[PDB]
Formats: sequence, C-alpha cells, structure tokens
Amino acid sequence: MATRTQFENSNEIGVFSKLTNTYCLVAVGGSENFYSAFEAELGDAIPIVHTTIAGTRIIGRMTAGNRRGLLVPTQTTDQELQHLRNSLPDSVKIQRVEERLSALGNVICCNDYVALVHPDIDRETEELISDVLGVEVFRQTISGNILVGSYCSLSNQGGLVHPQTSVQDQEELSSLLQVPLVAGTVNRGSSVVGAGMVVNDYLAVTGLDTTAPELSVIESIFRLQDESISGNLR
Amino acid sequence: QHQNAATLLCCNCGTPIDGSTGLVMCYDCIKLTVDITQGIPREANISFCRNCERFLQPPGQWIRAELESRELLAICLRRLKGLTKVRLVDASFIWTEPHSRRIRIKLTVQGEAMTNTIIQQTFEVEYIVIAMQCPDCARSYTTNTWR
Amino acid sequence: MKVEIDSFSGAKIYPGRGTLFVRGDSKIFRFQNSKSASLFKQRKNPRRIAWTVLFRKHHKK
Amino acid sequence: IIEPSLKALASKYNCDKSVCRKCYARLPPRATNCRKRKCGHTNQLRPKKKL
Amino acid sequence: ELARIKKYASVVRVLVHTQIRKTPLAQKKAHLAEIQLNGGSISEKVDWAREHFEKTVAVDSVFEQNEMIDAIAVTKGHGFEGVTHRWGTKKLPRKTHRGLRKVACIGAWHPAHVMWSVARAGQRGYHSRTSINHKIYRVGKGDDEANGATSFDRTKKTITPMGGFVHYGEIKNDFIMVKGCIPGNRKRIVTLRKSLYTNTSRKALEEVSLKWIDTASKFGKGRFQTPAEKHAFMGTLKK
Amino acid sequence: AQGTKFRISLGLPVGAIMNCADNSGARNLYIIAVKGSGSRLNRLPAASLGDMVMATVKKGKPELRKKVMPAIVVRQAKSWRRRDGVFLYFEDNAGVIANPKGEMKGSAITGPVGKECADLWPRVASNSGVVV
Amino acid sequence: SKVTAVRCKKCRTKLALSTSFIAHDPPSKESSEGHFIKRAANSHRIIDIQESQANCSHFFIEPLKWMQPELQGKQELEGKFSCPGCSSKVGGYNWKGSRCSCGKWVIPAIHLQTSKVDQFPLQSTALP
Amino acid sequence: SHRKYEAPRHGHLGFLPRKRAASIRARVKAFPKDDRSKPVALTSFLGYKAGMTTIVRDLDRPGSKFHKREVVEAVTVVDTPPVVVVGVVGYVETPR
Repeated sequence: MATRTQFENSNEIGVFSKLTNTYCLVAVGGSENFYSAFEAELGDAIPIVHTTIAGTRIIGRMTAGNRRGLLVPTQTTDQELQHLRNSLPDSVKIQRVEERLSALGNVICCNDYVALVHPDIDRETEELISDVLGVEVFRQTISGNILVGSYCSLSNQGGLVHPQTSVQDQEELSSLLQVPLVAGTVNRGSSVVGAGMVVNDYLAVTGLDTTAPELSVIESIFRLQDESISGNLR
Repeated sequence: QHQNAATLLCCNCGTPIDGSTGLVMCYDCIKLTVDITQGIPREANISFCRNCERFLQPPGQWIRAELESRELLAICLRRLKGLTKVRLVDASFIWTEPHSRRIRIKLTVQGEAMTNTIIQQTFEVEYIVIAMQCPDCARSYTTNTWR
Repeated sequence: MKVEIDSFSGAKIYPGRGTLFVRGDSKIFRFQNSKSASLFKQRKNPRRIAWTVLFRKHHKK
Repeated sequence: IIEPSLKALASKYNCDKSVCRKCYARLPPRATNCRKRKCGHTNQLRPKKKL
Repeated sequence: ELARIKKYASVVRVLVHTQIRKTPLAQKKAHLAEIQLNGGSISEKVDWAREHFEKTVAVDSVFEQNEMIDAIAVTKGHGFEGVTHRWGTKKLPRKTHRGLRKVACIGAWHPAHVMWSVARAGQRGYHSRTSINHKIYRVGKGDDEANGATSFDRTKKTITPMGGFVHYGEIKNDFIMVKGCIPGNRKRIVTLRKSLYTNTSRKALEEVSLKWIDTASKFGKGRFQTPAEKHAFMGTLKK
Repeated sequence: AQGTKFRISLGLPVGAIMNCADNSGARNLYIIAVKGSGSRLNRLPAASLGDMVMATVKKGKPELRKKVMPAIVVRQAKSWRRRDGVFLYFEDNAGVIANPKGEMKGSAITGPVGKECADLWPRVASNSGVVV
Repeated sequence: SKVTAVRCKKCRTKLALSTSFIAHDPPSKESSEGHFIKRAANSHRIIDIQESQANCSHFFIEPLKWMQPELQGKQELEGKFSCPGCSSKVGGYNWKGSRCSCGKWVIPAIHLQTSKVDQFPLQSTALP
Repeated sequence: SHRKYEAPRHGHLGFLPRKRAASIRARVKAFPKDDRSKPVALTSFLGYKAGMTTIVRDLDRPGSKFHKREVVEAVTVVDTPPVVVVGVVGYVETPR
C-alpha cells in the first residue's frame, strides 16, 4: 500500500523504476534491500524485470508506458529491446519511437485513460502514442513547467501535482484528467513529485525520507488505504 | 472537483501553509532544521607578547588589551565568518581561566536562510592564544633602546 | 555490433572509428573520418561534393 | 543480557589494570614499576579510570 | 654426457631457436635462446628433450587462451634526446637567455659534485623492459582461413588486414593476440613468459569471447574490412 | 557526495566561462574550483562532464551575483571517449546550479544533457528533457 | 477524538492501536529528574549537565498479541524486537526504566521509538 | 634554504642507467617457480611482433556499470612461428 524504500542511497524511486498495473521495471545495479521491497509486496502477480535502457540505470525517466504498451527511446540497443519482449507478457506491445525529446518519462505523463505530453512534441509521435498505448493525448502544462513527467504523478484514482501551483490551473486540469488533484510535496519537501514516487492501484512506493504527514496526503488522494492479529494478552 | 482545498502542509508539522512561492515548512518546522552558520570555523589564533601583554591585529598593529569593549572589536574581525550573513546580533565572552591560553567567545548571528526568512542562531568559539614577542619590546634586550 | 552510416556522405562506420557530433538542437551527426568532419564545419553542401554517395544517388551514377 | 558474572570475568583483562603516568602503558594493578625502558622504570602509577 | 646431466645438474634449460624462413622479415639469421623446463624429476626433463631433438614445438601446447603472461623485449630506440622529453621535466620560461628546454639548477654548492639523481640528457630508448599481466585473447593456428572469423561474425578472413600490416607483411603462421601494448616496436624479437605467480583477483579468471576483429587497412583511414565487399560497395569500376 | 564515474577527458580549467543551461536567472557561470580534484605544482584543476564545481554568476539576475555556489557541468566541447567506441563532443559548455547536496534549483534544462551526467546525478535526470 | 493506529514504516503493519498509551505526559522540570546527569566513578562527582528534549520520543504501550512469542521464547530482562515482516530495530523492551527523551521514568515498560514508525488515524480521511 | 614548494620527483630511480641494451634480444632474468608434481612443458617462448588491431568483446564483470556491454579495446598480434629444439643444457648449484 504505502511502502517506502530507497535505491543505493538515493530516496527517489521514479528515476529508477516504472510501475504499472501489469508489469514493473527495475534497474540492475541494486542491492537486495531494494528488490525485496517490490518482490515481497507484489509477489508473483506481476513480473518484475531487471533491465537497462540505453546503457543507463535511469529507466524510470527514459521509458513511458501503461497497461497496454511500453515506449522506448531511440538509443535503446536491440539487445535490451529483444530482452524486454521475452520477460514481459504478450499483452503489452513495445515500439521504439524516433524523437528529438529522447527522455520519454519526463515528456509523457500517462495512465490507463488520459495522457499529458510535452507541448513541443510533434504530430508524428501523437499519432503513435494513441496507437500503441491506446490513450487520447492532450498537450497541457502544469502552471509553470513544461516537463509533465517529473512534476505530475498520475494514476487511475487520482493524481499528485506540483506544489507551487495555482488553484484555477488545477481545476482546469481536473476537468481534463477527470481525476481529483492535490498539490503537495514528497521526500521531506522535494518539489519533484513525479520522480519522487511510483504509483498504481495496489501499491505506491516512495522514498525513505518522506515524512509522516506527507505519506498521509499520498495515500488519501490515491485511496489505497482501507487486523485481528493485534490485541492485548496480559 | 474533489479534495481541492488541496494544501501545502508544512513538512513534519501538519499545518497548512501558503501554496505560493513562500517559505518552506511552517517557518518553525524550518527553524529547527536549517543551519545558517555552516562556514564559520570553531577555532582561530591570537598572538600576543609575554613582555608587553599587548594583542596583535593581524596586519601590523598592536591594539592593547582591556578584555571589554575594545578587545571584543579586534577579535571579531579575525572570526573568519564574513560579513555575508550575520551583520551581527550580539557578542559576549566566557570567564573560564586567566592563565590557560584559551579565550571563549559566544555570539549570535541573525542571518538569512531562505528567500524571506531572517533567522537567529547562536554558538561559541574557542580561541587558542599563542605567545610570542613584541619586536618593539624585544628590542629593549639589545641595548639599542632609544633610536 | 551495429555499423552506422556516415551522416555527411555515405560511408560505413565500424565500431571504434571516426567522431560523433551532437548539435545544439539535439541532433546527432556521425562522421567516418576527419575529411568529412572538417568539410562539415565549412558549411559545404554534400549534394555538390563529387565523391559522396549522396551526390551519386542524385545524378544517377 | 551481559550476565555480570561474565562481566567480572571480562573486567580483569580490560578494566582492572593500572596506567603509568609518564609513558601511558597498561600495567597490572598490583605492579610497582613500569616494565618498559623508555620511562626509566618509574614508580609513578595510577589506577586505570573506571566507567 | 646426458648421464652426466641426470646425476648432477639441479635445473635443466633447453636451447631452442626460431624459424625465420616462415616469416616475412628480410633477415635470414635465426635467433637462439635458452628456455627452462618446469616439469618433474630432472632425470625426466632430459628424457623429454632427448626425444625432441630436431622436432618442432607448436604454440598452442605452451600457452592457452585467457592466460596472464608477461612480455619481455627491447624498447624502441630514439637516440640522443634532451632533458625535457627524457624525464618530463618543466620547460623554462620564454625570457631565458641561451636556452629554455633545460634544467636550471643542477645542484647546491655542497656537495661540490653533480649528484647521480639529477636529470640529464642522454640515450633515450632501446632499453630492456619487463611488462607483466597481459591477457591472452586468441591463439590462432596457421592452416586456417578463419583467423579473423568469430562466432558472432561468420565471415571468412584472416587477421592480416587489407594490404597487410604496415612494415611487416603477412601473418600466415601461428599467432598470439594479447591485450594492450607490448614494449618494443614492430619487427622486434619478443619473448613471452608465463606469469611468475598465481593470479586470482578478478581480472585473471575472466573468460572472454570476441564479437569482431578489425581488419581494415592500417596504412591509413581504411574504411573497408575485406576486398570482397569493397567491390560490392563501389560497384563496377573502369579497371 | 559524488558516485563512481569512468574517467573522461578534462576540458574546463579554472577560469572558464561556460553557459548556463537552466532558467534560474543566470546567463553564465565562472568555474573557480572542482570538487574532488588533485594537487600538483603549477597544475590547474580542471572539470569534466558530470563534475561538481564551484561557480559564480557573472551575468544574469542581480540577486544571484557576487557569491559562490556549487554547480554541475552538463555539456562539454572537448571530445571524450565512450566505452562503446564513439568519440563525441557537444557544441558548447553548459552548467546548471545546485545545492551542495546535489538537488537542482532549476525547473527545466534547455538543450541536451550528457548521458554520463544523467546517470551520476538523479535530480539532473528529472529536469532533463533530452538525454543525448 | 477518534481511534488511531501506529503503523510501521517499511513493514506496513499495525503495531499498536489506541486503547493503550500510558502517555505519562508532564515531565518533572526540576534538577534531579528533568535533567540528565552523568556521574563519575567516585564520591557522586557530576561531570555533565544535559537538558531534556521537548517531546517524549517513545511509546509506552501494553504487551500485545504479536509480542507473545518473543516475550515467552527466551525471556530475558532486556532486549528488543521487530516488525513481523522486515526484522528492523523497531522498539525494545526493558524491565528497568529508559524515561523518555524528555524524561520522566516509567515502569518496567515496552518502549517504542517514534523514529521509523508513524501514527495514522484509524477513522476516515482528513478531507482538506 | 628549504624548497618553498614541495613537488614529487621527476623520473624513476630504479631504472638506471638508461644505456643501450647489449642486444636486441632481451634476456629473461627470472623463470617461474618449478612444481615437480606437474608434467613437462616449456616456460617461455619466442616470437616477432607484427602490429596492432582493434577488438570488440562483451565485458563480464559484476558490480560494474558496463556489465554485458560491448567494449572496443586495443590488441597486438605477435607473429609466432613454430620453434624447434636443438639442444639441452644443465646447471649445477654452487655457493657462488
């Protein structure tokens, strides 16, 4: 539900992992303490894949995908591409995308239903995102930022957005995304809210330095929260 | 259209604060956490003469010792703190001992940390005092005294 | 192992050969040697240089 | 958790010693002179500080 | 005489020599050298060498792939060189009268002798050096058209590039392909020795399998690997 | 505070005026030292792609000027060798400014960012639009 | 008010409910118990004076149902325990003391450090 | 007076004198330690260096950043014809 862990000593998880409702991706250079946080609470319901994208460990920022599809940038080698075709099931579809804006995580903010992309993206990509992911694509910016990936975490229930955000811009976004939106901070006051955490329906993993009032705001908008083992035997 | 009074809760207080460009974390949940000193050392050196009993200003001078209201003035220029963020708040010294060659001073800074946060903190510095000669008053041992 | 083509003219670039150039608008240019890498800086048009493959494709050689 | 019968077994090797004032060596608690040569076999001993 | 060596004679070396006629050098003179044996029971070492008089010794019997070896040869020479490029000392400023590529102070007053430790111009190069820890990648045989081939490449070629190695010629023999530079220039007689100690750490025990061997022309800015596919790129020419 | 990075060629000595990549108000950064550099007689310490440097603003907003603050190199014009084989180099030098913990004050970075800088710093990879 | 729960961070387990909490709220503030005293080897020689902290950084609760195998199996006079899924140092049991960081004393009690555990309301959400 | 700026030494002192070698064939100073339980083989070999060429291999080194990645690397090819034995020579041990 509301787990916290960290990669090597870095609190931010959304750089290093990509969580959807049907699969999960993790970087390869990890300890056993980071991989056990996912594998214990996901179990064998969704496949957890140790992978790299373009020879890097920043696969949460280079990829973008949801329940139906996964997009990889141009510099992904065909060894890393043919590897992901085997470990992920046949229901997902993977297609390489020719971009000038290579980092697909910071560009595309998407879920199962509605996607927000970078405003400088071209018409050739927007026809491909609606083909592979099967999602209607809307070009829209959070109030002062053009990167919608790092500054807007999105799910099927709700969404956490950038903290320095005006109210009437959230209300125009909420009519567009059709989910309730809360502005807040994560990881003891980091304004980057898309990369500070990952999220889907059953799980939402954040950093270890996330304080106690910040974890309450995250689980409430995403509505992941809902016991006979406790009791007094004196 | 739901839960859209959203907030900015301050970190680890619970209190909702201004959602705009402002401070960060409650102004008192930031007051315990930030350290505005961060560069001021905990140690410096003062040279004096054992035959003159007269303190040395670092360039060439020899301002004498009253340990009050004029010795305090020379001693904060050596404090290595910079004029960057204090401008001053208040300064006093501790009594500890006459013959031990260490002088303790404590001082408050009243600096700035964030874009609009003035904040005052305090700490104490211990100066090891090194003895050497006054060349003006080591001259008297050479019989070339008058000039 | 991938063999990339020269951005300037036509040449095959085996691994560990020539330079690479990323222009300030994030476009990647590959060069087989310093010949086509120095003629790129002179703003020369490779459709008018005779020894390129881009020329011999145009005039049907 | 330390079982203080075992602590008195351990304190004989670590705590119950003596220290020379001049050369700072670790000496047995009933000793009268330091066994080293660099301090000149002095007789200025002290008990090692307890905790 | 061999029974004299069986009774006495703690260690046994074996005089070998190279075959220079199977080599594109212009020299006709063979090189002679000693090699010590490290078998057992020196009455058995001499019975090994007794049976191998006027018999060839291959390369693959001695060395195997993924093995750490050393390289011993005589360095490339350069003749009489100056004190800056010989030791790496600092150049003097521009304003110096009578020279700036020198060393300023040879020494103090006392001792009134030039010390043995100061930098001074002389012979540079043509020294004997022992370099250690070079890892063997490939031990190729002579009677094979697939020296340059790899399981990931699958093209029939030798490791001799297009137009041969510069200043040397044709490798149509057995060869050893080892990682990184070797002291001594091309054409130089080079000894390869086993490692003196057993190595463990991580880098000795690693096994390698190649992806590709570069066989383009070393005589400058070569862009084709084999002349069979040069003709497919450029097509029909005039000649 | 800096993780492991493979050695690339040193291309920015002390005194180099490099561009400023982000939109934090500055226009150029003046490198005065490099975190984690060495020591040698008369050797200038030099920066590379992905190093943390101390840098001052010479042109930009008047709030930012006349003080020293750490910064991170994101582009470089001197060519370096990657392990896969290609020698690459950008068009001009660039630097973003950050706190000594490594978090970035900027909101977004214009232009491309070197790949070995993106893997070394997590917050740079969040703000990066184009990674090589 | 409403009922609350103290869920473990990184284990996500309700360690303790409300109907607990021997909270002991006021300290003493005087010079013998509100201050931390460090003695010496002989003759009640006091070398250090420390001021108590603001808020009590433990939780003093009942011995609960999940604590039963650790308290029966190899029962001792002092020790610690863990979350049932992560095996981290969550809170220790002591039959001696360990007042609060802020100080009183307690009882032989089960202290639970407020670091690496947090307190949620068991009722509905806050709805700001 | 002292040196006023400490700086490490230029050159290496264990490689003196820099004089020309006695011959183009450098001598093997020391052979590896014998182990008489093992069978008989040679301990060194002779060859002629030819040139250099480039290689590509998949690096297998756990805990590195380039794990299972192609690396270009420089190798030398030493021409190594088969070597034929013409004689043996045995050494006795003295106090000298």
